[PDB]
Amino acid sequence: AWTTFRVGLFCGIFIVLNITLVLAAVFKLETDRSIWPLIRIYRGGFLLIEFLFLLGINTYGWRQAGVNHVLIFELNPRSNLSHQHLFEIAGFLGILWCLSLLACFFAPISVIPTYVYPLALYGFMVFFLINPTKTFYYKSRFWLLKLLFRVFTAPFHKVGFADFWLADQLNSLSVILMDLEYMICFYSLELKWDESKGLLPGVRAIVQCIPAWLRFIQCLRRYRDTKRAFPHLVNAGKYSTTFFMVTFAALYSTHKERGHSDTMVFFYLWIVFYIISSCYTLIWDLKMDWGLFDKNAGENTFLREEIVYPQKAYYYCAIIEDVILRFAWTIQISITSTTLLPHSGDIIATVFAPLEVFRRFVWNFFRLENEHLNNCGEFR
Amino acid sequence: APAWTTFRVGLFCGIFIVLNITLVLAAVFKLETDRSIWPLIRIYRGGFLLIEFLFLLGINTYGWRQAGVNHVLIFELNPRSNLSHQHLFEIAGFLGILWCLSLLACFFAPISVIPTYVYPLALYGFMVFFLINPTKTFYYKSRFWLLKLLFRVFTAPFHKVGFADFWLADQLNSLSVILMDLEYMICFYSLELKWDESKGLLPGVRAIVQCIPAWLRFIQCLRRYRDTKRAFPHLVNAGKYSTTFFMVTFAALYSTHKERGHSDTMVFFYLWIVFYIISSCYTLIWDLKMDWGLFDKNAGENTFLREEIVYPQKAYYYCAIIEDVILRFAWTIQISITSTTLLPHSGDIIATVFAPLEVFRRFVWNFFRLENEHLNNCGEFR
Ligand SMILES: CCCCCCCCCCCCCCCCCC(=O)OC[C@H](COP(=O)([O-])OCC[N+](C)(C)C)OC(=O)CCCCCCCCCCCCCCCCC
Ligand SMILES: CCCCCCCCCCCCCCCCCC(=O)OC[C@H](COP(=O)([O-])OCC[N+](C)(C)C)OC(=O)CCCCCCCCCCCCCCCCC
Ligand SMILES: CCCCCCCCCCCCCCCCCC(=O)OC[C@H](COP(=O)([O-])OCC[N+](C)(C)C)OC(=O)CCCCCCCCCCCCCCCCC
Ligand SMILES: CCCCCCCCCCCCCCCCCC(=O)OC[C@H](COP(=O)([O-])OCC[N+](C)(C)C)OC(=O)CCCCCCCCCCCCCCCCC
Repeated sequence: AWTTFRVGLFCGIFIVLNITLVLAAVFKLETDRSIWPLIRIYRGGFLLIEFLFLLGINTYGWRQAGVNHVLIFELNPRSNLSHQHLFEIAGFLGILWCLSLLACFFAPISVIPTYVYPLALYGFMVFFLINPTKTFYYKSRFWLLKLLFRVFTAPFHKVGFADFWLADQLNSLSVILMDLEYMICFYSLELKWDESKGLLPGVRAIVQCIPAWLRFIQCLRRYRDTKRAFPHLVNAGKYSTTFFMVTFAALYSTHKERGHSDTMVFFYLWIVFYIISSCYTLIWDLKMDWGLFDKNAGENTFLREEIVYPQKAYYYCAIIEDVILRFAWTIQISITSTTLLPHSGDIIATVFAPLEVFRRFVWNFFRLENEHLNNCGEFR
Repeated sequence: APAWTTFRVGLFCGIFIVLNITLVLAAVFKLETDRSIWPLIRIYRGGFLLIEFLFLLGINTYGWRQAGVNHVLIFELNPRSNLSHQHLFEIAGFLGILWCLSLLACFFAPISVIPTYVYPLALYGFMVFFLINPTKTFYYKSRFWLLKLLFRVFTAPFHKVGFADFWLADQLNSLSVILMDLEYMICFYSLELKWDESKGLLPGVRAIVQCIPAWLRFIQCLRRYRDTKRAFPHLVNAGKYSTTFFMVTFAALYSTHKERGHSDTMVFFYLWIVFYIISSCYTLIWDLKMDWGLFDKNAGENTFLREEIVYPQKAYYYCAIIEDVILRFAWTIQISITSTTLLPHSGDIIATVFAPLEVFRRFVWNFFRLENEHLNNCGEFR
């Protein structure tokens, strides 16, 4: 009863803080002040909060549909997180995010420099996750930290379902890692450390391939430990396509900045590998992840035989939104990896990144359902 | 325990909290030293006190339900659809959200064409319309029951006195200040203001109006004595309530004889202060001995208490006793100050500070009155 009350409290403190944020942005902002670094820094936090909210909705749908998402994840049958707790955590982090944004927008609050407010938020999140005091969701935080350890260094780690799931979720949430690297550079060699104005009126390729690299080496490991080349080397190639696409984007940008003559051939390679990568991940999503387009569909054409969710319109809406937002994700991870689009730049990424988490939230239902009804991942 | 009701209660509580923080941070920053905000607090105090009373009554319902004091057979309520404390929290949060929105609109004046004197009127109109909403929605049963109870309270001599009307008439004593503010509104919209300006403010009969709760309490226990012929509790109860009449009349006469020179102000001051002492002592001893039932014989381990308590800690009872003794004098001094013109130097500060404290004192008193009506028939009902 108190958890539901806290969910309601946070959902509404966050609402009024959002209204205040909109009013301050349309009123308090001093016209030309180069807001872009601020929104780029806070985009990671906003994406994390949205991902937590969408994952709460995911747990809600999983519980209603009758799936054993506490068994596939190998979670304990008791003392796991329901949708209420995820909503509460999301609301608390959103409250902190809004308070930090309002403090940044309101300089006359104190004489303390504004640029400390972002870290005080993000560091808090780390301090929230690094909580050895066994106070707040200690089992959940311990499980998450163990998963992060077994994911971020996972050549020498047998891959269970949770490892693969978080590794896949990293690709769609990689905007946070990109923004982290950008803010590290911004604090290193952009701001002056003297003026109290945080607005300030090829590594990128590696960092963006990092989630792809983790899932690549995790599927290579799965093949090594299983000997089934088809279900795993295919995914290895799927993320190799991401490697090639990011590499060709970087080469194209470098050669265009240098005025290199042969940059058009690099553009052609980039576009062909973009088509290849997008189609590859899309066909894997539809055919293997969700398990749709099964030849034994019958009356459930374009879907599979066994359907758990009530309405079939959800599946078709998801198919269309997937075939659109997967192209969106590929174009976004190609643009933000380099200086591909100087004009749009952060605008298209800021529009698409929130949608990549939505696409992954939608994909979570069907991946969990496909793995539940028939053990698609071979995790047994 | 419905999840959606608790979510809405938390939502309204959070909105109310953030709006109160914004009000505190705005009245300090977005106000002007040339303004006179007193006719604004003197208007919104009724709504704020009503919202606080609803919140405290939700807490009281929580306490009664978790303590075993079934306020469904000793409150004349149907034991099939009873307003839970969560619903009281929800209503209080909704009214508080409306209160904060109207207050913020008055502070900022978002619309230029709308002058800053309709927002309090809009808030109070919305509250009364919610109370008198003809259609069957938004706790229609509870609102109809409350309307009928208010009807039979304000016409107490013509109705048999049950417990519900007795209790509502008791609660009106500490809500009497609200009516006083209403009277001020009646003057403020008829004597002050220019009906076209948009600002706070440019740089009696209410003495009789701080009697209607006391009047209804005095007429009750006399309508009861008419049918029961039990003078022992009822006549002294009526005398206790008439101490209020004497105190208010003498405060008014002292104010009238002090505002102009008549050479007998000291006599009125002496008689008013002795009436103050006797009324405060009368009410205090009635609450401690008759209403709460404390200081009863066979105390045993529970010294100064009854032989059978309900609440887990006797520390609660002792704090209640001390709180009543140090707030029943504040209640009387607030009655003296508001009903007349005693201290123009401070004036409204004392009333606006003591009124929420008096509502809190009622909140405490409700815990033990129903307890002593369940472990007894205190009030002589059954
Ligand atoms: C290196 C840079 C950062 C990279 C990582 C960024 C954070 C990624 C974390 C997101 C995923 C968390 C939820 C996934 C699993 C939940 C699914 C589920 O149902 O599982 C139930 C689990 C727990 O289930 P449980 O509670 O029933 O436990 C199971 C029982 N045992 C343990 C006994 C088996 O849910 C969780 O683990 C969620 C709780 C944590 C949610 C996030 C809180 C902290 C948020 C801040 C993270 C750090 C931000 C850093 C930003 C930058 C800083 C510089
Ligand atoms: C009047 C509403 C007008 C439309 C508003 C639209 C606003 C935008 C869309 C919001 C959609 C909300 C969907 C929530 C999930 C469905 C509700 C649900 O689970 O109810 C059951 C639960 C109750 O659980 P329950 O007990 O019903 O559990 C189900 C079990 N059975 C079926 C057996 C009863 O409702 C709740 O009280 C919890 C969820 C309510 C919504 C919580 C929102 C929290 C937000 C915190 C901040 C988020 C920050 C990031 C947000 C994104 C960026 C802005
Ligand atoms: C950290 C606390 C102190 C700082 C915050 C101050 C908050 C206000 C002062 C304390 C409130 C008293 C305790 C909470 C209310 C009692 C109910 C409770 O705890 O029961 C547990 C209940 C659940 O109890 P339950 O019915 O499940 O019973 C538990 C026992 N079983 C399950 C076995 C039957 O939790 C809630 O859902 C509480 C929700 C309400 C919380 C209070 C805030 C409401 C605000 C509404 C607006 C008020 C407007 C007026 C403003 C103030 C006056 C000017
Ligand atoms: C001049 C204005 C005078 C105003 C005087 C004060 C008015 C407000 C009174 C509040 C107390 C009422 C609740 C008592 C509840 C105690 C018993 C209990 O717990 O039972 C639950 C009770 C009974 O609810 P129930 O649902 O159990 O109903 C009983 C069931 N039946 C009917 C089948 C028998 O709950 C209520 O009575 C709640 C009523 C709804 C909340 C109303 C809030 C106030 C609305 C505005 C008031 C007017 C504002 C001023 C207008 C001025 C205009 C100029």
